[PDB]
Amino acid sequence: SFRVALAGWLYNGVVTTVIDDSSYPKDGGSVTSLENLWDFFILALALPL
Amino acid sequence: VALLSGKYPPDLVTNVWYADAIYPMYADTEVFSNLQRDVITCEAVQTLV
Amino acid sequence: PMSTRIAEATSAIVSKVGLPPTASS
Repeated sequence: SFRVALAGWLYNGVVTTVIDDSSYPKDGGSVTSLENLWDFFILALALPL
Repeated sequence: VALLSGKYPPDLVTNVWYADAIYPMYADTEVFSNLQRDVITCEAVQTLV
Repeated sequence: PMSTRIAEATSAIVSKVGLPPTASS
């Protein structure tokens, strides 16, 4: 996935690379759950690429 | 008995619970079929009169 | 041998998370 994201920078107008739906926190999420917070942290560092 | 006895799961967040419980209910076209049936009923009564 | 027999029996007798409850599970 990392190398595919790197290769997708050359074809902006043809193909769009987005984060998969499953990666986002489940059913909304709450700051209440540790598992959820980590999902958010993982998503936050991978979104900018 | 219902008034005097009632409890929630040990942990609970209403947002996540309802976002999980309501989603399966919103995949159906029964209400739309009902609207079509209502239109047919009104057309039929006007035609009859 | 007796060592693995004891370990298997202990695992069988003994062995049977942070997330909000859901109607699914």
